[PDB]
Amino acid sequence: RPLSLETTITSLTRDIITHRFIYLINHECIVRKLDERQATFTFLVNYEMKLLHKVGSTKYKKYTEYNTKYGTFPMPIFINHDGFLECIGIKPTKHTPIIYKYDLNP
Ligand SMILES: [Cl-]
Repeated sequence: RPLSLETTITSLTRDIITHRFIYLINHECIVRKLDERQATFTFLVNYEMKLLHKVGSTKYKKYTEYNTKYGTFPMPIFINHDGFLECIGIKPTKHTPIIYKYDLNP
Protein backbone atom coordinates (compact mmCIF):
# COMPACT_ATOMS: atom_id res chain seq x y z
CA ARG A 1 0.00 0.00 0.00
CA PRO A 2 3.15 2.26 -0.18
CA LEU A 3 3.41 6.13 -0.49
CA SER A 4 5.88 7.23 -3.29
CA LEU A 5 7.82 10.58 -3.32
CA GLU A 6 5.56 12.32 -5.94
CA THR A 7 2.67 12.61 -3.33
CA THR A 8 4.98 13.71 -0.41
CA ILE A 9 6.76 16.33 -2.62
CA THR A 10 3.49 17.73 -4.20
CA SER A 11 2.10 18.00 -0.62
CA LEU A 12 5.25 19.99 0.43
CA THR A 13 4.88 22.20 -2.71
CA ARG A 14 1.32 23.14 -1.58
CA ASP A 15 2.72 24.07 1.92
CA ILE A 16 5.69 26.09 0.49
CA ILE A 17 4.02 27.94 -2.44
CA THR A 18 1.52 30.14 -0.58
CA HIS A 19 0.06 33.54 -1.55
CA ARG A 20 2.99 35.05 0.49
CA PHE A 21 5.52 33.16 -1.70
CA ILE A 22 3.88 34.50 -4.95
CA TYR A 23 3.73 38.01 -3.33
CA LEU A 24 7.56 38.01 -2.98
CA ILE A 25 8.10 36.72 -6.56
CA ASN A 26 5.72 39.31 -8.06
CA HIS A 27 7.55 42.08 -6.13
CA GLU A 28 11.07 41.03 -7.41
CA CYS A 29 9.57 40.80 -10.97
CA ILE A 30 8.45 44.49 -10.99
CA VAL A 31 11.23 45.91 -8.76
CA ARG A 32 14.01 44.35 -10.96
CA LYS A 33 11.94 44.12 -14.26
CA LEU A 34 12.87 40.45 -14.79
CA ASP A 35 12.37 38.47 -18.03
CA GLU A 36 10.89 34.89 -17.96
CA ARG A 37 14.32 33.23 -17.54
CA GLN A 38 15.25 35.46 -14.55
CA ALA A 39 11.79 35.22 -12.92
CA THR A 40 11.86 31.39 -13.26
CA PHE A 41 15.36 31.28 -11.68
CA THR A 42 14.21 33.56 -8.78
CA PHE A 43 11.09 31.34 -8.42
CA LEU A 44 13.16 28.12 -8.10
CA VAL A 45 15.89 29.66 -5.87
CA ASN A 46 13.13 30.64 -3.35
CA TYR A 47 11.36 27.23 -3.70
CA GLU A 48 14.61 25.23 -3.15
CA MET A 49 15.50 27.34 -0.04
CA LYS A 50 12.02 26.95 1.57
CA LEU A 51 12.17 23.19 0.77
CA LEU A 52 15.67 22.76 2.26
CA HIS A 53 14.64 24.78 5.39
CA LYS A 54 11.61 22.42 5.79
CA VAL A 55 13.00 18.84 5.25
CA GLY A 56 16.74 19.42 5.96
CA SER A 57 19.77 18.26 3.92
CA THR A 58 19.34 14.46 3.43
CA LYS A 59 15.71 14.63 2.14
CA TYR A 60 16.48 17.79 0.08
CA LYS A 61 19.18 15.81 -1.80
CA LYS A 62 16.70 12.84 -2.29
CA TYR A 63 13.92 15.14 -3.65
CA THR A 64 16.30 17.11 -6.00
CA GLU A 65 17.73 13.85 -7.52
CA TYR A 66 14.07 12.58 -7.78
CA ASN A 67 13.08 15.82 -9.66
CA THR A 68 16.04 15.48 -12.12
CA LYS A 69 14.63 12.04 -13.10
CA TYR A 70 10.79 12.53 -12.87
CA GLY A 71 10.32 16.38 -13.09
CA THR A 72 8.35 16.61 -9.77
CA PHE A 73 9.47 20.23 -8.89
CA PRO A 74 6.87 22.97 -9.57
CA MET A 75 7.10 25.38 -12.55
CA PRO A 76 5.68 28.93 -12.41
CA ILE A 77 3.01 30.26 -14.86
CA PHE A 78 3.87 33.94 -15.69
CA ILE A 79 1.80 36.50 -17.63
CA ASN A 80 3.29 39.67 -19.22
CA HIS A 81 1.67 43.01 -18.25
CA ASP A 82 3.66 45.32 -20.61
CA GLY A 83 7.19 44.02 -19.77
CA PHE A 84 6.33 43.36 -16.07
CA LEU A 85 5.76 39.65 -15.27
CA GLU A 86 3.15 38.38 -12.79
CA CYS A 87 3.18 34.77 -11.45
CA ILE A 88 -0.50 33.62 -11.48
CA GLY A 89 0.07 30.00 -10.41
CA ILE A 90 2.18 26.80 -10.69
CA LYS A 91 2.28 23.43 -12.45
CA PRO A 92 3.04 21.39 -9.25
CA THR A 93 4.72 18.57 -11.35
CA LYS A 94 5.13 17.49 -15.05
CA HIS A 95 1.90 15.40 -14.91
CA THR A 96 -0.42 17.62 -12.76
CA PRO A 97 -2.69 20.46 -13.98
CA ILE A 98 -2.00 24.15 -13.11
CA ILE A 99 -3.14 25.68 -9.75
CA TYR A 100 -4.01 29.42 -10.01
CA LYS A 101 -3.16 32.03 -7.27
CA TYR A 102 -6.90 32.15 -6.24
CA ASP A 103 -6.58 28.44 -5.13
CA LEU A 104 -3.21 28.63 -3.21
CA ASN A 105 -3.05 28.81 0.63
CA PRO A 106 -2.87 32.32 2.19
CL1 LIG B 1 -6.46 22.79 -9.82
